[PDB]
Amino acid sequence: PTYAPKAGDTTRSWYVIDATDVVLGRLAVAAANLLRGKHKPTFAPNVDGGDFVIVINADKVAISGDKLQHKMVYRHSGYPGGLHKRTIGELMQRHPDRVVEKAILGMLPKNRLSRQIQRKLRVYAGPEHPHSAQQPVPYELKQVAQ
Amino acid sequence: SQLKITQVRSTIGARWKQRESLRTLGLRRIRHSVIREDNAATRGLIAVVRHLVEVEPAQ
Amino acid sequence: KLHDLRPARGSKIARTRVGRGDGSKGKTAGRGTKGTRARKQVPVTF
Amino acid sequence: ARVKRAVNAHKKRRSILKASRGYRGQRSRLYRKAKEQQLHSLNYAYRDRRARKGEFRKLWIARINAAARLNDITYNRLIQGLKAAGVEVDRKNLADIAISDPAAFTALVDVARAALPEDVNA
Amino acid sequence: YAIVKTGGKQYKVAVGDVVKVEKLESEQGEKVSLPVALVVDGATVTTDAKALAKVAVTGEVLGHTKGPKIRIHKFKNKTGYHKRQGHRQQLTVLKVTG
Amino acid sequence: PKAKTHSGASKRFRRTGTGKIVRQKANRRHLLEHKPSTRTRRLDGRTVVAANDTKRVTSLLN
Amino acid sequence: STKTRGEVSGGGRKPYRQKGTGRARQGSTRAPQFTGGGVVHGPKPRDYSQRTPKKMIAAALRGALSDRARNGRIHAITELVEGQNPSTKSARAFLASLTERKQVLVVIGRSDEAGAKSVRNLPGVHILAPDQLNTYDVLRADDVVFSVEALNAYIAANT
RNA sequence: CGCGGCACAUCCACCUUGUGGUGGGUGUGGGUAGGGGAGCGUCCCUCAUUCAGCGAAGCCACCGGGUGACCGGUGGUGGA
RNA sequence: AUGCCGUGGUGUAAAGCGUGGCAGUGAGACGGCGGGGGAUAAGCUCCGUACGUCGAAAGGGAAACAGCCCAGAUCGCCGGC
RNA sequence: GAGGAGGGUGGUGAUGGCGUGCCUUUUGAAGAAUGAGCCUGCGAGUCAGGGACAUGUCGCAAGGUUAACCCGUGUGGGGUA
Repeated sequence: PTYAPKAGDTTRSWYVIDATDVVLGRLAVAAANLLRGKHKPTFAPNVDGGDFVIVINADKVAISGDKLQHKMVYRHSGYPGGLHKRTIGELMQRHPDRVVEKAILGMLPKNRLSRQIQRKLRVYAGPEHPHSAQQPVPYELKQVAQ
Repeated sequence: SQLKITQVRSTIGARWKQRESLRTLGLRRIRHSVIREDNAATRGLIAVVRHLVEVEPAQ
Repeated sequence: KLHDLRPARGSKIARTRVGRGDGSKGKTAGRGTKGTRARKQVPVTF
Repeated sequence: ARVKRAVNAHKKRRSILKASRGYRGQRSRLYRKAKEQQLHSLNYAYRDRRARKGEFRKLWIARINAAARLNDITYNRLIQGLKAAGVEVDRKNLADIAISDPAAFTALVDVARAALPEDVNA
Repeated sequence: YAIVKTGGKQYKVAVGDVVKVEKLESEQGEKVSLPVALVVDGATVTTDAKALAKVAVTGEVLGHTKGPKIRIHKFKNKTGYHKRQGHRQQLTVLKVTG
Repeated sequence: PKAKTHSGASKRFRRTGTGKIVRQKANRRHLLEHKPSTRTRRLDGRTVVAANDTKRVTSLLN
Repeated sequence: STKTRGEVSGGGRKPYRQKGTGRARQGSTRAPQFTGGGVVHGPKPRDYSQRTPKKMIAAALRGALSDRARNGRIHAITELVEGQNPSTKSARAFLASLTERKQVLVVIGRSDEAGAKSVRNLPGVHILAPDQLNTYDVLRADDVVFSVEALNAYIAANT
């Protein structure tokens, strides 16, 4: 049977991704699996496992103008109308961290652990990150084989 | 010489004639390899039943 | 004696009690319908 | 011959309720409501043990994939290689090895890599 | 340690490892050899018939403890169908010594 | 308290010396100008009960 | 016995009309499902007796007695009296000194001087006349006791 | 497919070789209406036998057993 | 073309026939294929198929899904293809 | 044996997976089709008849069988219409 599940038997490391030229989707996927812990053999979907993920320089994520001017974002309030339609381009010019956050959350499962995982996410639009007291580990994207 | 007839697909949508053909080939379950003699009358049964069985020449 | 006295094997068929659950015989029990037969017996003549 | 049909029924009532203990509200108190739940619960156990077996395969596969990626190899080619080597080792104990002795997993990876032919053509 | 193949299943066992197995022809105090799937002493990793047909796992059978009693009955729907039954798998206990 | 025999059945069916019942055919009591002797010979005589209602008829007589 | 609908007093009224009451379609106040209602399919006072072939009765009886003869359980005694008056004490000594068993069937005949008076008050001892020799008593009792007249009468009636 | 445990037909060799059963093989076993087969359990009469105010029935809790309906033991209450 | 009747072999476990006992059904739906009724219509209705499924079949897939695709659950297994 | 590592019962259960109450009637239901507030108790395919049909076993054996009725003490012996 399983050996990984156990209180305290988790290595909470920190990862840093320089999200400059990377595309939003591939970044979000790697962040999702890396965040949940599927890159580790001690996977245990029943618990909040995984490592901490830091997104650096989210402002520079390459997205075509064909989506900046067409991929609309919808936040309905609850009131009549109230469909807060706002372009992803404007969101990139205001709160790109919320755009990236949304993309990741859409790739994470929709359950209680998802929220416990969300609170393990730290996204900053700029490149200068004050969080240097911990042990950041620069992590880059790759294919494996095949 | 001899053929190995191995059923691959089931007999659910297969009509009466096909099901009885498989009964006469002695097939009862999916992976049920049956050794048949020379092609005296098997050619018709196979041609009727091609999409459900595998024809594999064997000793 | 009486304590060794036995019925013949094959005789003494148990009475099939009818309206005693689904495992015994059934809820409708023979009369598995809603027409006349369910409620009363039609004369054999008709 | 009046028989007073209480006792025989009580055997069922106390059995079903003592098995049904732990259910919330009108589930562990009411015979006729508990009875419903035992039917649903046991049908669920019936299919869930089988689904459990499949589930455990899914978990084992995920872990093997994780360790394999740590050794820069995919699950696909890992299993293909082990089959070519004749290493009829189940996914349960292979996933165990991934934790108990990662080095042994690495060794099995090298064996699979060597056993794999050359490319994706045939 | 070594992985033993038996009962259609595979089990990771070491020396002195008590493990439940399926029912087989044995008694109380007989050492019945069982095939291997993989032997790992920490560095040596075996794979092929040169090891598989070479070594075995000798252990004693002492226990004969029945498995958990499974009560089960099927129920469909408004059809009015129940199927009362149960099953208690008969197992044995293997004390792995090799 | 005691079984009754259907009087019409006792007046229409005739049991033989074994397990057989016969039916008189007589579709020949109204008009007999257009019917040929072939047809009246088909009706003449006595015909065994077809096996499709004997399980009913035997209970009607008994 | 029991009591079915029609013997139950009253019940002809049909209260709780079928509109605006919210109650079930009662239809009578003494229907089975009501407290104090009638009994449906009740034990009607049957009067019956499983008439059997006389050949079956006789064959069974002579079969049971013949088995008693095979096991030596027939004690065809001669009489049981101190001359004319009964003596249950002496009956106890006789029967419990020759038979030594609990359940005993005694066949005397129509002699009430010391017949069904000396053997009475003996738990397990039953008595009857040859003409009424049934089988239940024979299978219940072990050491079947007969008088000489019991044998002569039984044999004579039964050829 | 594999590995073990129940069952139904047919077959092989046997014991009372179509009454009834033993070892083994093959195939079969989703199922309402409906047919058939084989059973559990409360009460009651009888027969054999028997625990039983040194504590039964009924009830409660626990631990166990049977493929199932269900059963047993322990302890407590109670007192025929 | 298929299909139907009959005939000579091969193959098959029970499938068939006859005579008896005891019932159910006697409101069908959908899809595919041929039609007709309709508007070149309908999740419409009426016909045929030894065409199937559901009805009376759980499971996997079609996001969700009685009727579509695969496949017919004796029970267990932290084993595979 | 305190406290504890490890192992195993009886509770609780974080968190993940899966999963559309029961009965009836319906071509067809989780129901927004109906019915039930809960618990205990009561309650629905049974009987007479020398009935009928069929079947299994048990008596007899070209025969079988007695009804009413008589005697007697239990329900046995007689009774040939």
